[PDB]
Amino acid sequence: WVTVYYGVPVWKDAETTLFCASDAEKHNVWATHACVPTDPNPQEIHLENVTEEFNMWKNNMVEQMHTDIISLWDQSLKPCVKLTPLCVTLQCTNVTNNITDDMRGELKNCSFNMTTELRDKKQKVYSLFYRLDVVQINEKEYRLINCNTSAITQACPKVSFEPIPIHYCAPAGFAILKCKDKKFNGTGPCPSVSTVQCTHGIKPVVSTQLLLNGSLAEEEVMIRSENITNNAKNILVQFNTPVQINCTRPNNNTRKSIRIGPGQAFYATGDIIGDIRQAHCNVSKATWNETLGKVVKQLRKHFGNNTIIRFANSSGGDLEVTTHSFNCGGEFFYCNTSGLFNSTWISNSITLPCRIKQIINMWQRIGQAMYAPPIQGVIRCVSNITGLILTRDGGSTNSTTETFRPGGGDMRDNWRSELYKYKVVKIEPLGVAPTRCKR
Amino acid sequence: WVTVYYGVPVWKDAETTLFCASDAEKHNVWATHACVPTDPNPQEIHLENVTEEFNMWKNNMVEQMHTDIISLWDQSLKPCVKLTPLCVTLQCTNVTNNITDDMRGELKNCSFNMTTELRDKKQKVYSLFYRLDVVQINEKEYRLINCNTSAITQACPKVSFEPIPIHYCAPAGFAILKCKDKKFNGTGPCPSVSTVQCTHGIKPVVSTQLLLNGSLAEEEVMIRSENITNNAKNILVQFNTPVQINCTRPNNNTRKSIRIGPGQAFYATGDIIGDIRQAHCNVSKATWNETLGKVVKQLRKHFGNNTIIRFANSSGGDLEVTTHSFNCGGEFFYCNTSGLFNSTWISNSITLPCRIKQIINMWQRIGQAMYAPPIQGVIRCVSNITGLILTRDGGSTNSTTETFRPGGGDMRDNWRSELYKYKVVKIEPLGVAPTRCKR
Amino acid sequence: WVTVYYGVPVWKDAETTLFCASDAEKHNVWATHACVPTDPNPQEIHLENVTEEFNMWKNNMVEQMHTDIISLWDQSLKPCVKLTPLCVTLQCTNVTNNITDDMRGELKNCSFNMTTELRDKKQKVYSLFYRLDVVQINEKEYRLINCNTSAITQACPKVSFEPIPIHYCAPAGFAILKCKDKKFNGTGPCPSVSTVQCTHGIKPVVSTQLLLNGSLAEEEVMIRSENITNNAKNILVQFNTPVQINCTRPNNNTRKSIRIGPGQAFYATGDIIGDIRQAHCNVSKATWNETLGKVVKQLRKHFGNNTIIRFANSSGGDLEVTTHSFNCGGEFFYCNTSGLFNSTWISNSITLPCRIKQIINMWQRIGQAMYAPPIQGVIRCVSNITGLILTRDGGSTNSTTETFRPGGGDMRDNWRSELYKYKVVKIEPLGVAPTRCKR
Amino acid sequence: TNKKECPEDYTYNPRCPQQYGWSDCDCMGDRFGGYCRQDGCSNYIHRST
Amino acid sequence: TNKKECPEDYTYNPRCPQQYGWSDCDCMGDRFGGYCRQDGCSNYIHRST
Amino acid sequence: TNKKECPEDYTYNPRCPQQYGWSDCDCMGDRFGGYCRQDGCSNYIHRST
Amino acid sequence: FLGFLGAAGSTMGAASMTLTVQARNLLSGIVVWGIKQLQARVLAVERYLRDQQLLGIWGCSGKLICCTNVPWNSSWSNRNLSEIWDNMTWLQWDKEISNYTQIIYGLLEESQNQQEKNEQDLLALD
Amino acid sequence: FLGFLGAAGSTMGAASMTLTVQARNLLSGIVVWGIKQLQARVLAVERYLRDQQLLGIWGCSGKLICCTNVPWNSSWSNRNLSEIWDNMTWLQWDKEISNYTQIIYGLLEESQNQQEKNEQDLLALD
Amino acid sequence: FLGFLGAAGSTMGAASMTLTVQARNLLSGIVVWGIKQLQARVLAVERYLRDQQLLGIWGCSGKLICCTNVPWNSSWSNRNLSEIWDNMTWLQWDKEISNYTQIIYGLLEESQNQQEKNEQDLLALD
Ligand SMILES: *[C@@H]1O[C@H](CO)[C@@H](O[C@@H]2O[C@H](CO)[C@@H](O[C@@H]3O[C@H](CO[C@H]4O[C@H](CO)[C@@H](O)[C@H](O)[C@@H]4O)[C@@H](O)[C@H](O)[C@@H]3O)[C@H](O)[C@H]2NC(C)=O)[C@H](O)[C@H]1NC(C)=O
Ligand SMILES: *[C@@H]1O[C@H](CO)[C@@H](O[C@@H]2O[C@H](CO)[C@@H](O[C@@H]3O[C@H](CO[C@H]4O[C@H](CO)[C@@H](O)[C@H](O)[C@@H]4O)[C@@H](O)[C@H](O)[C@@H]3O)[C@H](O)[C@H]2NC(C)=O)[C@H](O)[C@H]1NC(C)=O
Ligand SMILES: *[C@@H]1O[C@H](CO)[C@@H](O[C@@H]2O[C@H](CO)[C@@H](O[C@@H]3O[C@H](CO[C@H]4O[C@H](CO)[C@@H](O)[C@H](O)[C@@H]4O)[C@@H](O)[C@H](O)[C@@H]3O)[C@H](O)[C@H]2NC(C)=O)[C@H](O)[C@H]1NC(C)=O
Ligand SMILES: *[C@@H]1O[C@H](CO)[C@@H](O[C@@H]2O[C@H](CO)[C@@H](O)[C@H](O)[C@H]2NC(C)=O)[C@H](O)[C@H]1NC(C)=O
Ligand SMILES: *[C@@H]1O[C@H](CO)[C@@H](O[C@@H]2O[C@H](CO)[C@@H](O)[C@H](O)[C@H]2NC(C)=O)[C@H](O)[C@H]1NC(C)=O
Repeated sequence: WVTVYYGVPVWKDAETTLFCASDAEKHNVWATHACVPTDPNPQEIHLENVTEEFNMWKNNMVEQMHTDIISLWDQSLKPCVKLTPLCVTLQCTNVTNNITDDMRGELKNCSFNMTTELRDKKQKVYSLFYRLDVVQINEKEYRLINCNTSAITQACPKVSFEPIPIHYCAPAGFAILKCKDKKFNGTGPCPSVSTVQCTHGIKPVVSTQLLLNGSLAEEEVMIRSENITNNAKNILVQFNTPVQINCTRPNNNTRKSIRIGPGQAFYATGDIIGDIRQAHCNVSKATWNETLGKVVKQLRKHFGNNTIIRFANSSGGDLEVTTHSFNCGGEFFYCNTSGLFNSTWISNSITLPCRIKQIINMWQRIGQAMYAPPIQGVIRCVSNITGLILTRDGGSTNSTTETFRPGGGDMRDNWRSELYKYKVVKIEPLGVAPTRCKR
Repeated sequence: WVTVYYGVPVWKDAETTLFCASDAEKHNVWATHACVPTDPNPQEIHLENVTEEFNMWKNNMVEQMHTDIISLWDQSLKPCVKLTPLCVTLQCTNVTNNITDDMRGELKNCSFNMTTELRDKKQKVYSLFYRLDVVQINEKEYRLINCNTSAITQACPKVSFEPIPIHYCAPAGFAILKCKDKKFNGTGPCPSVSTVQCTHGIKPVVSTQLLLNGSLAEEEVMIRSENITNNAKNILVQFNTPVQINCTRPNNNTRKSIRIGPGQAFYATGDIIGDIRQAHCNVSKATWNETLGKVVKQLRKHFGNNTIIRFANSSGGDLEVTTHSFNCGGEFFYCNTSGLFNSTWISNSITLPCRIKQIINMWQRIGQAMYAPPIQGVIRCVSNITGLILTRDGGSTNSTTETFRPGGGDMRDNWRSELYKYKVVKIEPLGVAPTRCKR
Repeated sequence: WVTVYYGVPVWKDAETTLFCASDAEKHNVWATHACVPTDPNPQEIHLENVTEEFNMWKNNMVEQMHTDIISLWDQSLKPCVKLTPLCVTLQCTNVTNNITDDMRGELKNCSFNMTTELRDKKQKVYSLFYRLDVVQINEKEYRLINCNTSAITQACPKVSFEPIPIHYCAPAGFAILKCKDKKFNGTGPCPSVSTVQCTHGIKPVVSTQLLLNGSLAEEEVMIRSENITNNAKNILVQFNTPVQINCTRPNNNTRKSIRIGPGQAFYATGDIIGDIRQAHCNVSKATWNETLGKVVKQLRKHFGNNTIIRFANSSGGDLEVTTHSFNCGGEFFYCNTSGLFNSTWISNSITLPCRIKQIINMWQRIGQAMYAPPIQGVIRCVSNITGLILTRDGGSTNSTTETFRPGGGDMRDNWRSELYKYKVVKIEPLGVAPTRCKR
Repeated sequence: TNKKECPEDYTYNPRCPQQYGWSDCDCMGDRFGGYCRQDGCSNYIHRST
Repeated sequence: TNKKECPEDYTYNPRCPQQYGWSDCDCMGDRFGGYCRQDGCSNYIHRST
Repeated sequence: TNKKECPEDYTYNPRCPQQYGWSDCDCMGDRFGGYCRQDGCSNYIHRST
Repeated sequence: FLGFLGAAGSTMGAASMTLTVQARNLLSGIVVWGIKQLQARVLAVERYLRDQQLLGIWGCSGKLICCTNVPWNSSWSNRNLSEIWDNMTWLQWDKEISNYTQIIYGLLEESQNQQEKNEQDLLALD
Repeated sequence: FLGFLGAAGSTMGAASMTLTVQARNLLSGIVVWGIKQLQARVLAVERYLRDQQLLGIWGCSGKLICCTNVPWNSSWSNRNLSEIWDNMTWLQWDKEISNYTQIIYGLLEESQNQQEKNEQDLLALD
Repeated sequence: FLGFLGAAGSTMGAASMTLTVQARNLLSGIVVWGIKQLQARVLAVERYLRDQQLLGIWGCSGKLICCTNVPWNSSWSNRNLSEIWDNMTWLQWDKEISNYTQIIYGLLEESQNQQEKNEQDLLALD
């Protein structure tokens, strides 16, 4: 006989829209005024005698993460002042005198013919720029480098990009399953199932090459990829130990505002107090030494057990992916990581120089260049590397040596590196089973 | 005794909001990214032993159609570049040399003082225009003709206006009833009832005088009007046969872009390869001959069985309604249809010259002029006339002869010409009836 | 035994979002196109044998009122023309000849270099201004006074600010309770409970010092405050009688438009027909005399039964709060009320001169200055004072005499003066009680 | 008393007689969507005040 | 230790003493909605650090 | 017949060979997010038409 | 089989009494541009729920057909049961008895209220 | 008649037991600027449905008054039934027993679960 | 206690039959940037209501477990009741019988329709 049952703890794979939550103000671009409070208490339930199949490469949570971040980023500039009036010919020379050699040619001192709130007279102003945002017009005369591509908007100096963690939460009828497994590498079944209302919080840190401020593996370095033999895919390496980096922006800046119009002002670099120094990051050398060895052992286990592995720096190309990129204090840093990838592991302090830019085309879109206003004073940043984005050279069958390089570019992979622990399912509580009972 | 019943297949006339659907991209202005998929299969159910009353002149589906189209049209320009910087004095002369007489005076060759992304220097540029968009300033010196009325926006050359059909669908609790009748003329009962979840797709083709790319009558030409004796109402004539028209824009155009600003460029007509010819449409003559006769017979049946009917061309007035208007390839055409309405039917190839415009105030609104960018190459359009919009002259009691002219203006009537087949009803499933049963 | 009951008429204090409603067009900024119809009939139900506790100082209805008004105000300018092109140096002199002494120095006659729809030539125009909106630039040369703070937008001369009353309505599951009590003074229990679906309509009149166009107390003047001994709080005085004021703007104005751009025009004061007179308000003297005495008696009852009370005019400071402010006909008036607060009440016609401004920063926000276009002709306004906003001087322990001054500034208090009659509750229909019955 | 009202199915449109120089054209047929046409012209409803 | 905090029902508003030249007016009464008035003026809560 | 299609995991990006002067770089690895890199370069799928 | 309104022409005795009413007419009842889409979903939900609440208050939830103890008032319509059920349909029927809908709803509510009251008294005395 | 909260002052024995609870208190329960309007509709729907689901889990759907087999715990409130029902009202009542609401809900759920379980055993052995 | 899906590993005979199904699996079922938030609420409502309407049409509303008079078809799955209920769980079970879901739903609807029809005939002849 047929008996109908309701409330059955059964589910199917599903794709739905998740809620964002934080902190169980108008500050902070990453939805702090928009997301709801997190649940004040973890609701995690371990499920015994069950298994589940995960595939981090087919997940949709990452698409939402992507969508949400791009959207929030765009919203943050909507009410902000456009810098259209600023793209003018710059009369410009080099910053000099106080440059400690390393920065020679990096800073520009340019003059402008700017508008005033009265639409008639102009003001003669000048400000300082990084050379990376300035290009010569006639092969002196300079222009903002992104002027001839698309519109530039000044970020409102009310907010910053501090990566406050966001928890994702299921709507009623949905649940998020998590593995508590240690061997699971992103695909297939794991003998570990635990259900939660929400994920832990994930910090939306945007970077290339080195994954920063994330979670760590507990027992072993975990290396994950979609296809171990596909050199067109990246590799996610999750460290089981942190690697600390001490970064600095060693310039005591003074910022000034220039009134542009009726309620508009431009935030200009004024000058530098004291001398001028190159930005840099100090990586613990000993830690890197050991960390790399651990990574190599794990790479060898997947392939190359009897071969050797070399690391090399990045390929020529766009700065955004050829160097390490991060944001700190709201400032945009570009760092030369070649000092980290210059070795061969055959078994048997590091200072990285950096560059700074003020015009950022985050996410490569047209009409969305963002101008990062100066930050006064000196910036220090401390964080740990929790993992790597690696690529492997192809073009060779000589298995004796494999070559790896730091990668990054598609931000989806950084999010995947945290989201992989979770799967979204939909509950289907209504069903039947045979019995010996009849109405 | 009273017995309560639920799920009764009963309904009332109702007005609700319908869903749009298509194709069971970011291209196409008419909601292709916004509408939902259509149902993959027709759900039509014929209802036996029932009749229903329809009134196409009191329908609300048309208001939604109107609302949706205007809204979609406006949305399509929201992210597009404004042409404000372009309304400057034009230094302008005539295009000459290669004009094959017919086009003399139609094209202008004008020079401009335009901005550049650098807000200081200007560029000297020139481009070609149709005379209909250009007016003399001082009674040489010219201006964009719509400059002194309202803002002009350039359509983004990413999209076009291709009339991809849209199906309208009922929300749960609603249904759409359709007549399968052949004699029904828009009002009153029809002995034919069929219920659907959704309407067939309707192509949002916007035109005057001749109804294009629509459905055909199956047995007879159907002539419908709200009031057969009211000369202030239009007449919808639905052909039971197509009339093909071959239209062309016989000019091999070259388009060029002019950079205007930081992420903005104007699409200008560059020049014409080969000689310059007037745009035109070729109407099958024989078909028109027979088609008109059929229309007249049906008009005679409504009135004038013993009288004669003459056709005449349009009255003086606004181009938008005095000529035939259509869009094809994204281009805006104005055609002289007087060659189609120059006859008397007493019982007992046609070439239409055309004009082209680039500034279109679609729907007659202020601040919404749209600039249609040039299309390169040569355009051919093939379509059939499925019906007519006619008006009848008043001012006379001499029944001997009636006079008809092509009309059009209020777009609601074009939509009505397709929507008339359908009615929206709301289901009211709960009710009572007498029985011999008691709880 | 436990018995479960549903539909219990029980409730808790609650905060929810209320619906706005009016009139059981595109004109009128205060949501007339946005709010729903009011219920055509009062649904008030008196509840016998019940009491309820109210606290007008902890109410949330006022926050919604605040939020809604600010939002509607902002929405009204969204589609309107910006006046950015207008902030130019003004070449300016005094209006003279026809000034009847009182207005000397109040009106300015200024010349401008304005744009035209053709972006090349400029037009020489001039217009008249109130001095309060114009400031000298160089200590002749003048500027719009708010130019150097923030953007100014012209209100669209399609709408006005007429305070059409809005009713607030509960969502299902909510109800609004009202006191019909006469002694209740904003806090504590009242032995009067009546439940409604919606509140009566409240006119969103914005003013300082004198509360206009509101409801009246029925039996006594009611004086309400959050804390009777806190001199940092305001005092709301609700009259039981109206005091009529006849205000005028005694200048027969002519308005002219200046075309600014492609679909933009500025509405300028043209000139004054006849002579030039100062704006003013005529307050019934006898009524004020008696009204004040009633207010004083009630103040004495709260404190000062054996002391005397004096009234004094406002303190130095921002015009917006040092004078009486109101809008009428869409015009913005500033009136000198010192003639109303110049007396001591020891127990045992009035003409107020006024000023007019065209740039209003309503709600003190940046980038939201509104330009009030001129109104042609002569304006008369008639309304009654229904109450006062008073403050009491501190700094003294000499109880012999208390000093009061007119106040106003935070608009929340004006709304509170009407909203205080109501409380929002949520219904919780499900609960249990002991019985002698078992399933 | 009365007002210069247009007949049903016509509305008032001052643009047409001014733009075109058309006599006895105060009102324009609604059937043309706000556009001006000579055959869409009408004067006001013919009644005195 | 302490901070230059305003008393309840007053907030900090640097605009007022600067715009008007008012002594002992660091804080402004909340009762005036952010607008400046002499009788709305206050100094900070009187406590040492 | 055939088309100049990119191999899976690469897309077409004309910017890269033009911006950099890179030979045999018509397609760019998707793994780099649209950004240009020498090691992300590829030619088209090697088949004739 | 017959479709959502398929049974409409079969007169009441077959039009709904074949449980066509459940099979489709009821089953289908609840089956920034895109604002309209939420409005449609919400309104459909509200209508569904109003019907269920009415059945609930009348003691008719969980039923396609629900008999009560209220006598039919012939004053609203006087016809033989055989014509009412076999030759007339539901749409025609509503045209004849729509004006008495509110009267009957009030009667249904009061009857159910009294029926429950009586059961409550019986439990108290049990 | 009495209105939505009209019966509130009539003490429980008349305030709800006259089925005023159904007639209005329950009947009314479920009866880009305009975002608020959808939020209000949705929230009203959610509250209605939560009440119904609770009645459902307790085996009390389709009832205005639902007796269970759970004894009253006097430890939550010890009063005579005549005062409880005739002189005290529902608002006053909740003030006295609100703190035991969750205890009773848990008890109601378990009892219903056991009752259904017993019926399931009876069918199996039938 | 066990949590929302806590009973999933306990095989059907304990996984749902302990009324864990009600206590949490069912109880939790219905428990311009922020557009997503309304969409989520609405969709949750729709799913809840679809389940209830199905239980309604089958005559199983107000029940956690509902027996019908439809025989089990072994053609869909032939196993002993003791293994079905004691060693296999609900997820495993659905994997085996998912393909027959629609067949059974149709059968359930027809049976309920006939059962009600028979009751209607009995009242008419009473
Ligand atoms: C990885 O996690 C780390 C742990 O939190 C992150 O370190 C934190 O990084 C911030 C800088 O990005 C550090 O500095 C803070 O800066 C604010 C300054 O803003 C305020 O003051 C300025 C002054 O003009 C004003 O303009 C602003 O509007 C604000 O008002 C200080 O207020 C804080 O006290 C602090 O100095 C944190 O110190 C630092 N945390 C720790 C524990 O060191 C790290 O950045 C993360 N990694 C990445 C890449 O973000
Ligand atoms: C009535 O129905 C007819 C049947 O479909 C419609 O005919 C179709 O009309 C279109 C033109 O409007 C014809 O031409 C097509 O044009 C596109 C060109 O766009 C793409 O390429 C350009 C090149 O620069 C690029 O700029 C665009 O962004 C696009 O990438 C071609 O790709 C198509 O192959 C085709 O040529 C259709 O051929 C024509 N269909 C038929 C069957 O002839 C007719 O227009 C309808 N009536 C009306 C008034 O629209
Ligand atoms: C307190 O309640 C009083 C009672 O209603 C309010 O009095 C009303 O105030 C309005 C003015 O604000 C009076 O005048 C009306 O003005 C309109 C003019 O607008 C139309 O015409 C102009 C002409 O160019 C056009 O530009 C506009 O777009 C409109 O087309 C007239 O049409 C009305 O007939 C009337 O004259 C009312 O007369 C007056 N009511 C009474 C009964 O006197 C009072 O304002 C309220 N208090 C406050 C502070 O608002
Ligand atoms: C990444 O490695 C390559 C090779 O190790 C570096 O290539 C050098 O680029 C500079 C640029 O002017 C040349 O002068 C050198 O001759 C290049 N080296 C070789 C061997 O050709 C590249 O610069 C490295 N990138 C970083 C950030 O170190
Ligand atoms: C409010 O009252 C004060 C005092 O009664 C007025 O202060 C006067 O301000 C004018 C401004 O130039 C001075 O010339 C007078 O000497 C001031 N009076 C005193 C006594 O100092 C103030 O103007 C009043 N405000 C209004 C609107 O009347």
